[PDB]
Amino acid sequence: KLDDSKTLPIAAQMYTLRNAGTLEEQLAILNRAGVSAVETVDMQKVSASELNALLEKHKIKVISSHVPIDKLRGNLDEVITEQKAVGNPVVTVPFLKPEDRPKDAAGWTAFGKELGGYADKLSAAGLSMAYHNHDFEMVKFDGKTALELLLDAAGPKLQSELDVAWVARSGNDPAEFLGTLNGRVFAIHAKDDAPAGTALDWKTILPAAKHAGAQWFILEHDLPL
Amino acid sequence: SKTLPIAAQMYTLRNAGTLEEQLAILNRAGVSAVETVDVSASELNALLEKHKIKVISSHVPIDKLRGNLDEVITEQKAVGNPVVTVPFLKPEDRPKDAAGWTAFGKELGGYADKLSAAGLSMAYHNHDFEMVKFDGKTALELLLDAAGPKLQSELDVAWVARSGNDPAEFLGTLNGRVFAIHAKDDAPAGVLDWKTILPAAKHAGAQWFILEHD
Ligand SMILES: [Mn+2]
Ligand SMILES: [Mn+2]
Ligand SMILES: [Mn+2]
Repeated sequence: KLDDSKTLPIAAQMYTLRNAGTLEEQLAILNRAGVSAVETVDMQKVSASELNALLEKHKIKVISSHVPIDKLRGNLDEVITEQKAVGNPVVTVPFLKPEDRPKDAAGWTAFGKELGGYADKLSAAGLSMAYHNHDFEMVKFDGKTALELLLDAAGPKLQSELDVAWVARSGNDPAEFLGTLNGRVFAIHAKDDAPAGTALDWKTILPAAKHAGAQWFILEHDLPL
Repeated sequence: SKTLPIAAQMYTLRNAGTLEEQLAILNRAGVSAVETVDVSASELNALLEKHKIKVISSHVPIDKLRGNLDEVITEQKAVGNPVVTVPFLKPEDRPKDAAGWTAFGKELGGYADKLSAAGLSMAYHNHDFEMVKFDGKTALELLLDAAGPKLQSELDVAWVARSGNDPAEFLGTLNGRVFAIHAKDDAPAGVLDWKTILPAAKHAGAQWFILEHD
C-alpha cells in the first residue's frame, strides 16, 4: 500500500469546495488516515479565512496548490496574494491544455525559460514553484524529453512534481530519471486505488526520490469514468 | 492488519447540495463505503454503482422494526445492505430503569434473530442517554448483553468518553460484539485518545470506522 509507505511523508491531493462545512469532512478523513498535509486544487473556491480556520483546527498544512498557467500569465501579483492568504504553499503548474503545449524543442525551452521568470518573482515573494507533468512532456527531441528541456531551461527555482507512472509508461526508468533531477524534485505524485482507512517498482523509486530531495509523496484518488 | 476501513454516513440534501456531489466528494477522499439514512432503491443503487460505493449499513428507526419487519428485510436486501442499524431512541421510547433496558435488549435480540434468519445482521448505535448507570452497569451494556451476540455495537466513542467512561476500556467489554466505531467530523485534531481507541477497536473486531457529518 502506498499510504503505508514511510520513505517519504504522505500528502493528499484535496479538491476545494465553496461550502466550508463539507470541506471539514475531507479534513476529518485525513486526520483519521494519519495524513497531515494537502495539495489543494481549486483553492480559490473557498474563503481563505474559513479554510485557514479549518486547517488549523485539524492541524493540516497546505504544502502546495495547483495554479493554472493562464493565472501565472495574466496576473502573477494576484496569484501571490491568493497563495499567501492560506500560508506558504509551493505554487504548482498542474497541467497544460493542448493549446498551451509547445510543438518543438525550442518551444519547450522557451516555456521553461518563461516559468523560470515566474519562479524568480514568486521566490522574491517567499513562494516556491513546482511543475507537475503528465504524458505529453515525455515526448523526446534528439534523446531529451520535453520535461527535461523545460526544467533545465527554468533553472533550480522550478522543481519537479514528478508523475512517475507517466515516466514509466513512456519507456523511461523512473529511478534513473530522478537521478537526472537530483536536488530539483519537490514531490512524487501517484494515483491511489486503495480505500481510505485509519492509521512501477516503488521499492527503488521512493529511495531514489528521497535521495533527490523529494519532500512529499502526493497521493490522488480519482472519480471513476 | 492495524487499519480500519473508513465509511461515511450519508446526510440529507440541504441548500443546492446534490446527492452526486456527496458521492463525488467520497470518491475524491477515497471512501469506498457508506452508511445510508432516510428515495427509491432503483435510484440509489444506480448512483452507488456508478460511483463504485457499497452500502455497509443503514439506519432503520425502531418504529419500523416494531411495525413491519418483513418489509424492513425486503427493502434492505433490495439495495444490498447487509447491516440493519438502530440509530436512535426518541425520549418517549427510552426505558427508565435497569429492568426496562434489559427488556429492550431482549426485544432487539428477537429482531436480530429474525434478521439473521433472513441473512441480515444488526447493530445498535448509542448516544449519551445509554451511558446512564445502574449498580455500576451502563444501560448500553445491559441491552447488548441481554440481546445476545447477534446484536453488535456501532459504538459512538465521543459519547462514551463524555460520560466519564474510557472508550478503549469499554471496547474491551464488547470484544467480538462491535460492528463499527462512530465519530463526527467536527472534532479538533489532538478529547479522544485515538492511539488507544483504534487498536482496541481492531482487537474487538470492528469492521468499519464510520464518519458522521455534523
Ligand atoms: Mn499536481
Ligand atoms: Mn539536463
Ligand atoms: Mn453516531
